[PDB]
Amino acid sequence: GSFLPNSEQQKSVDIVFSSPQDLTVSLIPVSGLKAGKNAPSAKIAKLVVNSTTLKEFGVRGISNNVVDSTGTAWRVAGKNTGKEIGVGLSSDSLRRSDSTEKWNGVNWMTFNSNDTLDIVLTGPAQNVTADTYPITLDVVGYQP
Amino acid sequence: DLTVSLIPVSGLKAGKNAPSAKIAKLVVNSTTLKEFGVRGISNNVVDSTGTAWRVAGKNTGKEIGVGLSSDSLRRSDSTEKWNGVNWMTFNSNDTLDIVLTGPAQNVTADTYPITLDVVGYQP
Amino acid sequence: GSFLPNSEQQKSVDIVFSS
Repeated sequence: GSFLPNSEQQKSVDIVFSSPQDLTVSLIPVSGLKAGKNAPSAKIAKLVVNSTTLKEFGVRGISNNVVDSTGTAWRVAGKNTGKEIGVGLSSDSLRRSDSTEKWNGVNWMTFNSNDTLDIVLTGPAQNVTADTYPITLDVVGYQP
Repeated sequence: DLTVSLIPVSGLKAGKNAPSAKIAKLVVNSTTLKEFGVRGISNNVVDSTGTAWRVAGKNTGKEIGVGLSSDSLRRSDSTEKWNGVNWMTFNSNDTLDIVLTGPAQNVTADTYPITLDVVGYQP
Repeated sequence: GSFLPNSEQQKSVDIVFSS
């Protein structure tokens, strides 16, 4: 038998595990909130994230006192008097979360970019005072 | 002459994939010739006959094992030399899968290239 | 698997409990 060298052909394709991805960002206070003994799991803000069915995003708590490795548990001090209050993503939102991702080692907690993740006073309840309390969130397109 | 087509598999998953997960399906139809030989082509071929080789993720620059399946290697007619260089021959108008060689490999979430020299043969 | 600093975004709001 024999091999025909004129019929040889190099053929080529790519196999695609497409990491690339992005996300959208905005945050809204809900009004009608009162001082003193609030409820457990009382919603006070709403991270809004939706778009062309985009897939994941990453988020952390941003303050002087962040208190977790994974991300997403922090405290915030007021403006007028300066008492601290616990804050956090909701207990439903931590079950919606997708992963704990490690940007060059830096943890970020991840979520499907298709939600209204609600922020809550996490704990037992807190006897909060009539005062301002800012919040900050860094948000990132974690790529799957 | 031959009429070749290489077809990627869809729905593949980043990270840990099934043992031998199917990644592509080579197709070789031909009217005139009964058979064809085939090897893979890369910067690191890992056997004498050229049917197991390695390739890497483009965005991240990391390797994966690739090659003909243990089912596909058993469909070969014979091993035949072309001036000493081996080529496992296979019947024309047939399909041969490409798989992640070795156990359940970890696919690092990227794009990977493949290149295959196919050549005819006439027993 | 990865992170685009291009979309590492910051966002802040003021909450006020009344009393």
